[PDB]
Amino acid sequence: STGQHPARYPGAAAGEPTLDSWQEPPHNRWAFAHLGEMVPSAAVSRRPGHALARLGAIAAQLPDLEQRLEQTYTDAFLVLRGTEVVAEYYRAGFAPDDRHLLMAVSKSLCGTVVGALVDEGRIDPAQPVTEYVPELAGSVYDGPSVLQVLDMQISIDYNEDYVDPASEVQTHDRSAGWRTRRHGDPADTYEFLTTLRGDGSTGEFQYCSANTDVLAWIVERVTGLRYVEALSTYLWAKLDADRDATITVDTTGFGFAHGGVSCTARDLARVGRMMLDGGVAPGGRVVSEDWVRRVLAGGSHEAMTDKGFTNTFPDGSYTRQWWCTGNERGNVSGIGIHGQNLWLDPLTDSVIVKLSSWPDPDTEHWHRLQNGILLDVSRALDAV
Amino acid sequence: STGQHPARYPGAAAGEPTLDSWQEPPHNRWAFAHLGEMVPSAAVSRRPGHALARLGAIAAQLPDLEQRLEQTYTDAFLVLRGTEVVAEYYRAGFAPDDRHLLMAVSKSLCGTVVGALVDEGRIDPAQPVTEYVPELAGSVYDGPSVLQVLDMQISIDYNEDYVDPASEVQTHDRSAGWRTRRHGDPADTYEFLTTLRGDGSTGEFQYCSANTDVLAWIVERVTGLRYVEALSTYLWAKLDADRDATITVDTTGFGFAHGGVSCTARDLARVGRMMLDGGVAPGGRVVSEDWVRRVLAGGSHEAMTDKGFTNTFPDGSYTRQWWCTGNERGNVSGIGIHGQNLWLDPLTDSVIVKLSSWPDPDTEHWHRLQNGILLDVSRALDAV
Ligand SMILES: NCCCCCC(=O)NCCCCCC(=O)O
Ligand SMILES: NCCCCCC(=O)NCCCCCC(=O)O
Repeated sequence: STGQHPARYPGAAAGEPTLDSWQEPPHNRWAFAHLGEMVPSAAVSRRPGHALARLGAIAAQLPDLEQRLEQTYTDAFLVLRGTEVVAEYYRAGFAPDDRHLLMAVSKSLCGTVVGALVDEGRIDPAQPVTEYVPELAGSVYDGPSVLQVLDMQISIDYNEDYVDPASEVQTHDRSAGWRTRRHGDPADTYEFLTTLRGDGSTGEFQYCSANTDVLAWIVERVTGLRYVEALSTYLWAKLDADRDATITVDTTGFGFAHGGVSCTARDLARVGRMMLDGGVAPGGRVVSEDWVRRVLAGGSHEAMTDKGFTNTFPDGSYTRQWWCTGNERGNVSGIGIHGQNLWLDPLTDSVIVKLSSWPDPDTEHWHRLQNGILLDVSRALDAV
Repeated sequence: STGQHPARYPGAAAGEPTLDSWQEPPHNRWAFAHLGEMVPSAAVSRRPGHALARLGAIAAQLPDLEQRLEQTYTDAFLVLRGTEVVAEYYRAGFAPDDRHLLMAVSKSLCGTVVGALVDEGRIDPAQPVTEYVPELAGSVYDGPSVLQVLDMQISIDYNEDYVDPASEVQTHDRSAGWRTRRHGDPADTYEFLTTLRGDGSTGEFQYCSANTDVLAWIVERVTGLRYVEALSTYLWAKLDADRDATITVDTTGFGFAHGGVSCTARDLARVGRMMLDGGVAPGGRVVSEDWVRRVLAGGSHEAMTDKGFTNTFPDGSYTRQWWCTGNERGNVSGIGIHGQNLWLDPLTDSVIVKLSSWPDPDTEHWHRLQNGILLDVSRALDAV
């Protein structure tokens, strides 16, 4: 068993409603107001064709920028310098206020929610995961600290290969509803997480999407809130965002914390703005000054043995669900597959959002092109 | 085979993407911007507990109105007199701008889209269904006219019982994704519709949710648009609505035309306002003056043999996806199970929206209470 989880609505039994019960009372009062949480749904537009390019301020220094964005399958691109939007691009068919899947940029949002609860003293990163989720006893998460989950420094038998049909990634997807279930698959994300094992070693970076969903589970046990609601209460509702974000949910209503958030480019930039403002957003403080400082400082370099990342960023590292380049600019970024970045450039007090749809999830080729763009744009923002 | 359907996105193969392919190219460019269409998803609120009652203008004549609304499981209630909102109620936990499932009030919206295409001369109600959907040859829809579909005057072997697990209603739900699929179930709504049979007789009213989805299929074949888009282009985008509506979609992306729309109470009222304005909305004419006049006029009374409806409304009838009371006020209404009404009161130039969640889909008890409220409120709007 996976223990207590936040009810889908006040008074709801465990796991209720399901696809087969949502039309029945008492579930239907909630379900009729939230049907998209149960059944795939399309927007019927209240508004009655070509790319929008407003690169302007940086166009002079990067003349071929629009072409470079096209070549990296860019859907939305936005540069926020200070509080000002100084450059924007949206592909044909994607409106400025359309939402876009963040993939693992979602992880950086989850880490922020954890940080908020650390600031409140409700989570101690030094404590073992099992202090908050006892039901993870007997799994690979039995022993490691919350900080080791945050920093992805737990050795886990989990093949994070996004194209291999046999990988734990796909089983993770099937358990959560991103792919069609197979017979024998775990019923939900919580159950899947408890099946994970490892050799017990810690301290070396291993990127594993399961870690973030464990963080979200901790958030739920500490707050009593559905992760969906915690993500709003501790982060999204303080941003003065233009639109709600969305997050996919599994059959229990658990948000897909490691990859399932969608939002507008402009609103995602507000998360970066909060980070460069020492953790404060328009609606109040989100995380502590110290938390932000530790993110910008980076993780242990020696833990970072991912040759892929360090080939580009030799002094790079990872901490608290952020990638840290360790480059001369101190760039830090949320990253999601197929070309999602929430990229911070503290030197120029700027945030770069790039949301894309590369044909491939993760190759050296696409990252070389993408990082070239983000670095060039960052440098174009320097005083001259 | 069910023939040509509108692609989910430009250039998409038939049936693409599926839950298992949406992360792959070329699907992922579309899917990353529309993930809610593929995977159940929750809103993450951008906004940081008790019922809102603003009945006022009619409160004096109906002192116990709020209690009566509570007793009928009212979630949202709104009265539009002319262009003015003169009364509103929202239960605790439901915000004024929250969306609510319409159930079969959705049918009246679909009929409106059909009406728009009739006004354009792209649909002739006198023509057989098979003029537009040849693939329905061999089914119960082989022979009947489009108007007979619109008026629900086709005898069909289809048990429209919402609680019986053996009914065609539930098979319809399973085919479309409202309930969990069983082995052997049709793959999508189109396939399900082609399995329907009847004795061949027409002319008598038989309420059948399949009829509306056949209408939506016709809309798609005539326009080349996904029903989701047609519902926007021909109706929703002309309303000057506050919010998008939503509609659930099946695995091909086909909107659940007969019951799956959700919208705000205020925006639903704009549909009623359009009907009482002779078919014109802020964004342009939606349907012809003649179409609206025929809706208000009613269908054939002799076709209406539903003892349930006629017990309350002896001179009642049904036409073009609207229920016509035939009462002394000429009231007409969209109706959906569990207490949804888009109720028109032409005498007072008023629209009443009531969106509810009765524990039961359809009983004499709930309809007696609900109709009592709608009639009392209508009469309270009369000059005195
Ligand atoms: N389970 C569905 C996919 C989950 C999202 C995975 C994701 O977005 N991963 C990002 C990996 C970034 C790697 C960056 C690098 O190595 O340089
Ligand atoms: N397939 C899922 C449910 C489809 C919605 C059915 C629905 O809303 N039906 C309305 C029936 C109204 C009957 C009114 C009366 O008889 O007075």
